[PDB]
Amino acid sequence: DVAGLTPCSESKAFAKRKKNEVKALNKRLKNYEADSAPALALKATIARTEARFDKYAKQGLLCGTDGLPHLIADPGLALRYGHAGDVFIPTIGFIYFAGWLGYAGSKYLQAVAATAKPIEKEIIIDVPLAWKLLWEGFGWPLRAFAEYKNGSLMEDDAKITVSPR
Amino acid sequence: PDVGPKRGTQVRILRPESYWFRETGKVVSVDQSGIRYPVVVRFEKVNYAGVSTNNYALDEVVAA
Amino acid sequence: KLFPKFSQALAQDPTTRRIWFGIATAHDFESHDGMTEERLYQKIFASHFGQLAIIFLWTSGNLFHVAWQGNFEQWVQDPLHIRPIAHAIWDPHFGQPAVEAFTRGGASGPVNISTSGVYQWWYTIGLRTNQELYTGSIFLLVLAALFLFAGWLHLQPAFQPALSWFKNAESRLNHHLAGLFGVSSLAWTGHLVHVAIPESRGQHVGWDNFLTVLPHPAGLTPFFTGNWAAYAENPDSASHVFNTAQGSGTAILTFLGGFHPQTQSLWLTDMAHHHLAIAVIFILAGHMYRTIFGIGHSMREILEAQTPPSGSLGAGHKGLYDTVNNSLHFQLGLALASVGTISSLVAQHMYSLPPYAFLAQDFTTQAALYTHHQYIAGFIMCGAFAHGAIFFVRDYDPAQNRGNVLARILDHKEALISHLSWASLFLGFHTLGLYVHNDVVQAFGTPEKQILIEPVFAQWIQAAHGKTAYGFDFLLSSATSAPSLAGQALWLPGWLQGINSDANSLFLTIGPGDFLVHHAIALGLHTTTLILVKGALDARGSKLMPDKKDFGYSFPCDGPGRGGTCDISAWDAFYLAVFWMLNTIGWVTFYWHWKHLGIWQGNVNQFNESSTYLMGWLRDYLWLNSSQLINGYNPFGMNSLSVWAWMFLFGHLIYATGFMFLISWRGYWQELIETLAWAHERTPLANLVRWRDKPVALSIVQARLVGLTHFSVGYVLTYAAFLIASTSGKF
Amino acid sequence: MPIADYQVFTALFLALATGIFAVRLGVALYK
Amino acid sequence: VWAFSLMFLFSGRGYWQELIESIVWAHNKLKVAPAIQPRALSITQGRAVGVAHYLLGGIATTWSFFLARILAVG
Amino acid sequence: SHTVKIYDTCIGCTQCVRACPTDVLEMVPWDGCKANQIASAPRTEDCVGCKRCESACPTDFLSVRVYLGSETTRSMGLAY
Amino acid sequence: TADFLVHHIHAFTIHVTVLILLKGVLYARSSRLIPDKANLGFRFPCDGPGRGGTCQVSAWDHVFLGLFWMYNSI
Amino acid sequence: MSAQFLPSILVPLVGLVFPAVAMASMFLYIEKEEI
Amino acid sequence: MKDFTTYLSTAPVLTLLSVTVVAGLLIEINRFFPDALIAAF
Amino acid sequence: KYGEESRYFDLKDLENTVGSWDMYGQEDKSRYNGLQSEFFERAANGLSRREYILGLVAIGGAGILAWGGKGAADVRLPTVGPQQPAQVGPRGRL
Ligand code: CLA
Ligand code: CLA
Ligand code: CLA
Ligand code: CLA
Ligand code: CLA
Ligand code: CLA
Ligand SMILES: CC1=C(/C=C/C(C)=C/C=CC(/C)=C/C=C/C=C(C)/C=C/C=C(C)/C=C/C2=C(C)CCCC2(C)C)C(C)(C)CCC1
Ligand code: SF4
Ligand code: SF4
Ligand code: SF4
Repeated sequence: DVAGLTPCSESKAFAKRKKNEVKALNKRLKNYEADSAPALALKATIARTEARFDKYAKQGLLCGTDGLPHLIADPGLALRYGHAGDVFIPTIGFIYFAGWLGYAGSKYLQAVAATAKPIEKEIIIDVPLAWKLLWEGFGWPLRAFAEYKNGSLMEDDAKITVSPR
Repeated sequence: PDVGPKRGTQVRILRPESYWFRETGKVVSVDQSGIRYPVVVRFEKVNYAGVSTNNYALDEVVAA
Repeated sequence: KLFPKFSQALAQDPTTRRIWFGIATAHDFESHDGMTEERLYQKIFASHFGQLAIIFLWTSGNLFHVAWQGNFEQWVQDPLHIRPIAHAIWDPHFGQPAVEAFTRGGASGPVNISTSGVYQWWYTIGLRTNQELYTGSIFLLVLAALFLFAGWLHLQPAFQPALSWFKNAESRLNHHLAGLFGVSSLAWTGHLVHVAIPESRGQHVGWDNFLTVLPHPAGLTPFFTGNWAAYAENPDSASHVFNTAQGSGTAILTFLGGFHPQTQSLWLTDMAHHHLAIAVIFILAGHMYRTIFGIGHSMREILEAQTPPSGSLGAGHKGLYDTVNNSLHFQLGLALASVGTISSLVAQHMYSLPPYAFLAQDFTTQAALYTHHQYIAGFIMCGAFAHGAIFFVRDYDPAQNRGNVLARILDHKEALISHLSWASLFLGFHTLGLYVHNDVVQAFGTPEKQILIEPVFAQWIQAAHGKTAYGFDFLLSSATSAPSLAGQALWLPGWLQGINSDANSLFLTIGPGDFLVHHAIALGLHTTTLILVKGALDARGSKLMPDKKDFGYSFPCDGPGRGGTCDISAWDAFYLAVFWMLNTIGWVTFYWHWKHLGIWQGNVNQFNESSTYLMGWLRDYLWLNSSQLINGYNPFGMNSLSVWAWMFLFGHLIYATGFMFLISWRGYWQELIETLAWAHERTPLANLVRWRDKPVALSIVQARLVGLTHFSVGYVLTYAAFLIASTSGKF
Repeated sequence: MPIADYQVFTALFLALATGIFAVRLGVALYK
Repeated sequence: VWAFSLMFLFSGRGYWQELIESIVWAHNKLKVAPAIQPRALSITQGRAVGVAHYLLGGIATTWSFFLARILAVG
Repeated sequence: SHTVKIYDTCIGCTQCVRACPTDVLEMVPWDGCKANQIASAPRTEDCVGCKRCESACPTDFLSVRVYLGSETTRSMGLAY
Repeated sequence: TADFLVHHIHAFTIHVTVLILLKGVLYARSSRLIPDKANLGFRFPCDGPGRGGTCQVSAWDHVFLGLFWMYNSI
Repeated sequence: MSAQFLPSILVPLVGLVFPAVAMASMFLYIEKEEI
Repeated sequence: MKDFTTYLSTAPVLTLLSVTVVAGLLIEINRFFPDALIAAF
Repeated sequence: KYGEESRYFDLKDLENTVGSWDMYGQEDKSRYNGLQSEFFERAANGLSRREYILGLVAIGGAGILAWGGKGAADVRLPTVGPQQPAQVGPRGRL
């Protein structure tokens, strides 16, 4: 319980929702054979639905009055009540991958900017160089922090074009 | 002798009007006559009109 | 051909445009021929007088129509079982079924049901009979005539105020804070103590007997002796009946907090106490600036002293006093921004804290008032930013503001616009992504896969106010906390009783749907602000147009050169921002209306479950609540909702018509008009008739303005019709 | 006690006077 | 998509070019500006994009409505 | 009747004169550029405002500017 | 009566679409407003803000508007 | 309402007589050549 | 062969191949690890 | 215009070079009967002045007000007619 939320394990609405979904799937399954293709597909869907509901209830997710899982997006609140995998951990994972792609693109652009013909390098990508920079982008946090503390990650305001006010 | 920077010297634009304000360009030629804007500067960044060269005065450019 | 008396250049135009532009530039006094600063200020002052007279006449008309064709007296006896009447209907085009269908609140003939809430307001302030309303209307009529005479008088040379008189900011602020704000609030407190409070207790107090009635049993003695606490001895009981004496009291300045159990609105004694405190504080604030009595402050020195060391803010606020006093657009922008924010505050406070008796029970009036004030606030905000841009392109002096906050904020305008764009992109990407994800999982029949982020921050703030529905036990949620014990015997009892009840709108319960809609609102606000700020900061010039300030605030474009310059002026930025403001206000009103629709019907589950995906918004709100509206008239008959159905289609038509001016541009129409002119000049009989003005197509800027006007009118009319018909056909 | 016809007539006359003052102000503003 | 088209039908090239100028400044501040100078879509291209999106959205809306209705009551 | 102005940044390329569809600009002798000629607008009364001259100017910023003002029967391009 | 009304609506929409397309084809070369429209080409945004405005004066723009009217008719 | 005949006279006056008079006067004034 | 590899390195070809590879990887991740609402490690 | 050949411009006859032709006009004073013409010009005697002709239009304005205050009731207009019963509303209202 965080904000009046009940765990999905003890939520009656959650169980009723699972029961209703499985019931609808079985109702659709009743109009087929026992080993036909549609019957097997419906059985697989039923198994997946049951596994999903069981996993959600076992993972400790919080359910509201409507019986659906709710996510806690607040450090500390999610860390002390065991909900860090809702938004905190996904935030870290995203930030890492997003920074990886961004750093790889930045390095490729800066590397090809020194070539005699950079526009062609932009429309016709250098596959080996792009591959090497994509691999190097995995250490983007360390490289970015080093460049920031080094002062080479920024451009002087006096060297950037600006409008005549 | 000759006024302004020599040909092929990197210069920075000081005219806020110019599309290349605060940007560097190469001095292509400098006219040695009483011309208001005798410094010809070429750029690697085309403007909105697709032009990459412009004329500037002696006080509108800074070496390096 | 000389109608534009204020513009000699426009008078020489031999086309119809002369008439058009002759009306769209009539109030731009600064651009008129032979205009000075003194004449400009004097004309604005007289125009202000005229506007005040118009407002007084409008209020007088409302009062007169309610007292002449309404049912105010009948509504007073039964405020919950009688629909207020706005005015009568005399339409020769009406048919017998239409005449019979519009007769409702016991009227002699067809009438219009009021939706502005004037009945509840007038009933709460003490008005009870039609004679009082008529007297108020006549008084407002005389007041309007007086203001008209004042406007005419101050235009004469003997009564013309000098330009320096208009620049006396200290004196004006002193009089406005101490007199326009403080004295007015004190007078309102006097009226509430002498009329509103006694009238709510079944005692009539009017001009004929207000001098023989004591507002309090102990008259004036406790006030002058200092025993002010004696004015809050016995307040109205929890079982008090409005307009009667059962369960009444004698207190006039209480602070119970909460809502009246019967009227579901704020206590009159609390509002009187509020106005008295506000009057005292405003008067005190009014005694601050220096005038001619050797004491007070000098705003110029205060601004020149607000310069932090280390040069973090540069020169600080040096020269800002003159920048604001000399420029009228700066003052208008500040006033518009403040007024728009106050309008939004008023809209947000009247539904959660009803101030008028029997107002919360009127679902139609509450929704209409909230939507009206929110739309007004949006339009006023757009105007504030537009005038800020006008200031930057017409009254900003870089030499006079060298190094202050204005020059510095203009020096890094790129960072501001870039961050606004980043915030808008983030909000849009994620709000749309979450909504689409929920829609996709809902379509595949797997609602358990929805991404429902709990609004823990807003819930925490709600718990800080006393709501115990989230188990936070924070400040006001804990009975043993210091703030809880401090106001334990003051306003906390009623405040908590009203905030912990689900029967009112005082801090409603929120969930994932509220989280998503709030982020959508944040998106609308950020994008609208980005457009307006970008237009105001780039008004003087950009890389594409370095000398934009030389072309003014509004101009069609700069030609197709340099890649194209369509919609490059600041006016165009405001034009593009109006669409976003309408969209944001639409989202806000949609959210408010749907949530209250579910709350009024005792079904919060509908919004709690269908608001997490867009299909629920389109099916459970728009399509579901439009059945009665579109059925106002059908091949079987018509009812009182036919007016709203017709207005619904009318708004749709105006909006679509605006789409023409918005999509089609000037070029096709010019050639078409030339062909039409040739046809007229070659048609017999019709040749005898000639045109005085050469017919030409609408201007580029004029076309954008006409299209925007049509779009906004259709938007407002369509939503007003749908809102009123949906909340009126059910309640 | 509904307002009588004489009250409506008096209100209309006062409105006529107010309109006269308004037109005078408008004329002064035009100048 | 249909509503999206409105953005390209009621706007102009100057506004987007200036907005792109500010975004370009942000990119230059971090040394990530591309050599292929970003430019707003031409006036003709803006009109083409707006009309293409308008028709795609409207036709697809009618397509979905028609197919769902006829497949559910046919 | 629009306002057409020429600035000293002109290089005398004569492109604006050739791009004018109503013969509003012309080249006159000058001594501030290598071409020894400057542009002028003696017949601004015939200017329609097409801004074709600006689309042809190669200087940055433009050396020829058109400011649209009071509209007349000629500036509006009306044949009726 | 409903069929009569809808048929006249169809005729009106078809006529407007024909008017737009035919006007573009007939004035694609020249016009009273722009006597040298053929020199500017077939697809150009305009001819500047002069003459009150020449926005969407080319034949391509007429096709651009005809697309909207055709969508409405169909 | 008191004086039921008033709306039947004021509505046509404000919607038919006043608009026609105002439009005619405005049309005659915006094309005076010498105001 | 050099020209063919240069054509395959163009912006559209590389964009479509990268999008296809990313989409395929995501589809297989969801095929083997379906209904991943939270990051359960 | 002196269009005797292929010349459609003439400064001495510039009137004909600008297409200033009546095309269909024809001057003829022999048509309307004298007795009927006199009757009509006599009927519209003083009605040729702007102030007087506007007075005739002012009569139409009076007729508009007369219709609302009398004509509308004489044609049994639905708005000027009576009303039958009424309804209660959605909930317990009026
Ligand atoms: C005590 C002296 C005094 C007073 C009472 C006023 C009063 C006024 N002045 Mg004035 N003025 C003064 C001194 C004073 N002035 C002096 C000394 C100078 C020279 C320095 C000026 C120079 C001056 C100028 C140049 C102008 C005025 C104007 C005005 C009018 C402002 C517009 C308005 O009516 O909105 C009314 C404002 C309020 C009622 C206060 C607003 C309170 C908030 C915003 C509203 C919300 C409150 C509440 C919630 C509303 C609920 C009601 C709801 C139930 C309906 C106003 C009546 C302007 C004008 O209109 O000219 C006619 C104007 O142009 N004054
Ligand atoms: C205290 C409020 C206030 C004041 C005093 C002003 C004053 C001024 N404004 Mg401003 N403005 C305001 C608020 C205000 N504004 C707001 C809230 C907005 C946002 C909409 C704007 C947006 C705005 C813009 C974009 C511009 C101005 C401009 C101006 C200046 C000239 C105005 C003019 O030309 O008149 C002319 C008045 C009109 C043309 C009337 C407009 C017609 C309306 C919109 C149509 C309404 C139709 C109606 C609703 C249809 C009913 C529907 C029914 C038929 C079914 C002037 C000094 C102009 C300027 O500064 O020039 C450089 C300028 O361009 N204003
Ligand atoms: C539904 C219509 C619509 C939509 C979706 C938008 C969306 C947007 N507007 Mg816009 N606008 C509209 C109507 C619309 N507008 C109208 C009618 C007007 C009046 C003309 C304006 C005027 C306007 C102005 C003046 C500005 C914007 C801006 C913006 C952007 C704000 C940033 C943001 O919100 O991030 C979120 C981004 C989105 C919601 C876009 C969706 C992303 C897509 C769906 C992801 C792609 C996935 C997939 C691969 C699709 C490709 C398939 C294809 C290859 C086949 C945004 C992209 C501002 C801006 O540029 O911001 C910097 C800006 O200044 N708008
Ligand atoms: C799991 C699904 C999902 C998907 C499909 C997306 C998709 C997207 N996200 Mg997003 N995000 C997600 C989950 C997801 N996100 C989660 C769970 C979080 C945690 C709450 C975030 C938080 C997040 C942020 C903060 C941002 C995005 C942004 C974006 C957009 C560009 C991302 C990018 O890397 O571009 C390409 C990469 C670059 C162009 C350069 C790298 C830029 C990254 C984002 C900066 C990372 C390093 C930096 C120091 C981090 C500090 C950020 C600061 C605010 C604290 C994109 C459409 C960005 C956006 O909205 O654009 C305006 C944005 O800034 N996301
Ligand atoms: C619902 C919106 C709307 C409406 C009403 C119109 C209406 C019209 N369009 Mg248009 N158009 C629109 C959207 C709209 N368009 C959009 C979004 C685009 C962008 C693609 C275009 C692009 C476009 C082009 C390119 C052209 C038109 C043309 C026309 C005109 C055709 C002539 C006609 O239809 O006869 C009659 C008019 C109507 C049926 C409109 C409704 C009028 C009602 C029925 C009369 C009501 C009388 C009134 C209430 C009484 C007075 C009351 C008093 C208070 C004033 C017509 C007025 C064509 C044209 O110029 O005409 C040949 C033309 O070429 N449109
Ligand atoms: C701005 C306030 C306002 C408004 C919006 C209305 C609106 C209306 N009135 Mg009303 N009226 C008003 C004030 C107002 N009145 C006042 C103060 C009085 C007291 C004298 C009256 C007395 C009155 C009577 C006796 C009647 C109406 C009637 C009507 C209805 C038909 C209009 C008509 O023909 O009557 C004509 C209205 C008048 C002769 C007086 C109105 C004068 C106002 C104050 C002019 C205000 C102009 C405004 C401020 C400037 C805006 C510019 C604009 C003119 C372009 C209509 C709904 C009729 C009705 O009941 O319909 C069923 C009816 O018979 N009114
Ligand atoms: C552009 C421009 C302009 C305009 C501008 C604008 C329009 C602005 C605005 C703005 C706005 C619109 C703002 C708003 C705001 C708000 C704020 C700033 C606030 C706040 C806060 C606080 C401080 C609070 C606190 C509290 C309390 C008191 C109690 C309870 C709790 C709380 C927390 C709530 C000008 C002319 C001027 C200048 C130039 C140009
Ligand atoms: S299309 Fe119209 S607005 Fe755009 S540049 Fe051409 S004339 Fe100006
Ligand atoms: S705007 Fe057009 S007509 Fe005027 S000078 Fe330039 S090219 Fe000539
Ligand atoms: S186009 Fe520009 S540079 Fe060339 S002659 Fe004209 S003004 Fe001078």
